[PDB]
Amino acid sequence: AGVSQSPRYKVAKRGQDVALRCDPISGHVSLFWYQQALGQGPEFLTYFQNEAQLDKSGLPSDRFFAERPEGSVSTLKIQRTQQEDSAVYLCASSLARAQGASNTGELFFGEGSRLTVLEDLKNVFPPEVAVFEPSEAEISHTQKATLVCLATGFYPDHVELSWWVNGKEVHSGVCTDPQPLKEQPALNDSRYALSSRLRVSATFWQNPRNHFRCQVQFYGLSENDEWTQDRAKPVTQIVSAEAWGRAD
Amino acid sequence: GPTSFHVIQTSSFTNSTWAQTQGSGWLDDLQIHGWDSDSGTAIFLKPWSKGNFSDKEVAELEEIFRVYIFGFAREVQDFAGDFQMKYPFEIQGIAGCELHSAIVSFLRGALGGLDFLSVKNASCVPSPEGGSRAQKFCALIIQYQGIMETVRILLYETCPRYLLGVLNAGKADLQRQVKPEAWLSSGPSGRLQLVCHVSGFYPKPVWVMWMRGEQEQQGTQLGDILPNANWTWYLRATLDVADGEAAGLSCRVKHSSLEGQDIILYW
Amino acid sequence: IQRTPKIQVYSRHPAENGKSNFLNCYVSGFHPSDIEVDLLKNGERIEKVEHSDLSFSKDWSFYLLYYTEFTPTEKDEYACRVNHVTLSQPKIVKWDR
Amino acid sequence: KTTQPPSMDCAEGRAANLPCNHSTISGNEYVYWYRQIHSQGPQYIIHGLKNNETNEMASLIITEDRKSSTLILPHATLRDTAVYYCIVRVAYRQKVTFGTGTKLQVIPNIQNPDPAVYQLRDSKSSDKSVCLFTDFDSQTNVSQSKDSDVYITDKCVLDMRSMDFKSNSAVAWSNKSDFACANAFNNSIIPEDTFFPS
Ligand SMILES: *[C@@H]1O[C@H](CO[C@@H]2O[C@@H](C)[C@@H](O)[C@@H](O)[C@@H]2O)[C@@H](O[C@@H]2O[C@H](CO)[C@@H](O)[C@H](O)[C@H]2NC(C)=O)[C@H](O[C@@H]2O[C@@H](C)[C@@H](O)[C@@H](O)[C@@H]2O)[C@H]1NC(C)=O
Ligand SMILES: *[C@@H]1O[C@H](CO)[C@@H](O)[C@H](O)[C@H]1NC(C)=O
Ligand SMILES: [Cl-]
Ligand code: NA
Ligand code: NA
Repeated sequence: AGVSQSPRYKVAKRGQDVALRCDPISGHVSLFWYQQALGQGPEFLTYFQNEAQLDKSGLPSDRFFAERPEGSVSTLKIQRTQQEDSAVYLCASSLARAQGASNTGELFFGEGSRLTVLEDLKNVFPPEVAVFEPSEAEISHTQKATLVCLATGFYPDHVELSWWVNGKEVHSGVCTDPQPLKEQPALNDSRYALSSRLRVSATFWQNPRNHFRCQVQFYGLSENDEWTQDRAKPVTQIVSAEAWGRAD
Repeated sequence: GPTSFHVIQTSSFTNSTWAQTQGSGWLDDLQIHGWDSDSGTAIFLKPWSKGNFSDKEVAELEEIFRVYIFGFAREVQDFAGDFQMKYPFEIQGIAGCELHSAIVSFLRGALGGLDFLSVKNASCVPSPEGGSRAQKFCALIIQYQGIMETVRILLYETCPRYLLGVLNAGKADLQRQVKPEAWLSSGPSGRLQLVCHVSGFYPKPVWVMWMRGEQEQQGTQLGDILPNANWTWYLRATLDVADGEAAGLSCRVKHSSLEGQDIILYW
Repeated sequence: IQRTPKIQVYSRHPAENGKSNFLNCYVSGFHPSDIEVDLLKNGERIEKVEHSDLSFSKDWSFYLLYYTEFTPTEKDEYACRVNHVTLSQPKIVKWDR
Repeated sequence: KTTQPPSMDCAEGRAANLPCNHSTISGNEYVYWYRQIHSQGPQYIIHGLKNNETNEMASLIITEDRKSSTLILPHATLRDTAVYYCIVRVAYRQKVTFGTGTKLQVIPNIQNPDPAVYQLRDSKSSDKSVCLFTDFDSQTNVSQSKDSDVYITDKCVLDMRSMDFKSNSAVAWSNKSDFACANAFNNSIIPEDTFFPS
């Protein structure tokens, strides 16, 4: 039972309209919209009590408009999107019932909708993924084996890295960078690079029947978006790199 | 004039899907506030209804009742099955503060016309008439610390400060003296009913009696002090006598507005 | 619990034919709040009839004031028809001067 | 109208006392705490308008003075590294305002560090390599690079749950030939006993 926000990621051309959806938890009377910029807390935009928009004081401009016609699903519409609109739009719902015992009266948030507004979509690139096999020197010294994954040259920062071992996703022994590196920090609006590590025991890496894979989920362009470049359309895709266990 | 400010509630539950609340603001018998259920906004019936309170505190108060009315129906409709209640039923409520022998705050509840609860030293005191429901409800509402803590500030902190300010803001309309109008008429029942009418007096205390010169008549039948629009009162004092007995009889009216010169009507 | 309405009809000022007045119908003993109160001129319901907001006494029974601007005369007749749950038929209370 | 320190470092396993200041905190003003992890929306932790609460994840203490509150995390885990928000909400109000909050940094406790710099090889290429500075204690801090074509990530901790092991790690890579394993993390204060195999 959760709040569903869609699209989770959105690349948009400056001057174009964008529509964000929020499917709250059934029965929740309260629905709140928030905007969140990098290194800042969520900022109130508008609030709904069923289909009525009782407070919309937080809306940035004339161009932001929200609606909840049947008092369930809400849609935040941004018109003539500008670069300053790039943020994470958060949506929350609350039961709005009297709080007694066991009633938390809490706000249930969605996953968020990351919006990135660009002048030209000619700057959008998918990641390039590579897997680097463990150091024999580490296997001998520690009896542990670290795999490193390098996702490079992607733009914008719309990626989701994950490690897969024998068809199943792994979380234990994993760590991915919280933020990515600029491939050219001096150059304005450069492509990114992100690394991740997976640590297993020497014995698990030394079994050749064990298959390891780094999977990066990129969120780029859609069928509706226009592409007039000779290079391949930088659409939403999975870019991956694998590695098999080496015995010795 | 008035010495107490109170807000009243009347919630009507017809079916498991429909409910309708009615609220108002009162200075004893004189209504100073109304409530528009459609928008959830108060109606200020007099220019001095907001008292001395700024439009910042008046709007905050309006929000509490807006939230309270909207939320009230869904809480009790969901708990209707829990407290074995059957549609149709009617909830009533009264709360506020009163100057006494020194301000005393109060809150009362009622189901089906019968008492349900009362508040002494900020606690849910059930009412013997309410029964097991009143016992279960007071044991249930204690847990709702948000409601309990809001009613406290509203009863013992914002109300007394409001009562004093609203009495002063409109003394011209609360302390005023309105002179009554009196006339005589004959009732249906050889035998006659001598009717006296006193209409348009303010404030409510009035002396009305039938007289034989300077001698009072014990057989006078004073009726109900009926409301007269707007903020004035109506009263009738009847007398059943013989056809000959009518001679030398008069209706004497004494009121604060009359200033010594009492209304004396002969016949 | 239930309570039957106490209807009391009366004019604001003494009756004088061909002179504007106000007729009142004070309903003050009923329960539940649901009630139908009509002020009638010769059995015909008066369209412009205003009333007070619902209030109640210390015994939780409700009161209501119904009133209208009217010109009385000998020819014309006025009464207050009150219909409630505790009444088998609408209780018409006539105005005597 | 809440004020909280922008950052806070806490040692893993210890208690995290997260302070929050609010001038009033009326009898009916509540205190809600929310947690927010990277690329996620805020999640409810605990609340209380008067009585100090003790739920299964944390404990809330409101001063009897009522002008400050503190969120207690009894034993801080790595999973507790998040931005903690303190919000006040008047009982009848629905709108919830968030401030900048507190960035809680749960510093991992490295029991047996053997700092080292290892060289890793690409599965599908010839001398496409990365340098991995691993197993150092949390007191070490990995510095950025001066060279434009030399990329160095910041420190990151992994938890091998089954074995009950935590390790700090950092990665460095470059296309240039001057780039070597022994001098990749030169701009950083690496422990004097860092293991450099060859
Ligand atoms: C509204 O009025 C309240 C009292 O009415 C007045 O009291 C005298 C000043 C009188 O001459 C006449 O003007 C009114 O009858 C105020 O509350 C009282 O304030 C006094 C301040 O000295 C204080 O001693 C009382 O305890 C207090 N309460 C009561 C029940 O009388 C309101 O004043 C504000 O609120 C007070 C609590 C205090 O903070 C004061 O400084 C504030 O001005 C009046 N204002 C409003 C908007 O409520
Ligand atoms: C509930 O009662 C009212 C009484 O006036 C009625 O009009 C309404 O239609 C009833 N509800 C439904 C869903 O029929
Ligand atoms: Cl998506
Ligand atoms: Na859903
Ligand atoms: Na070296």
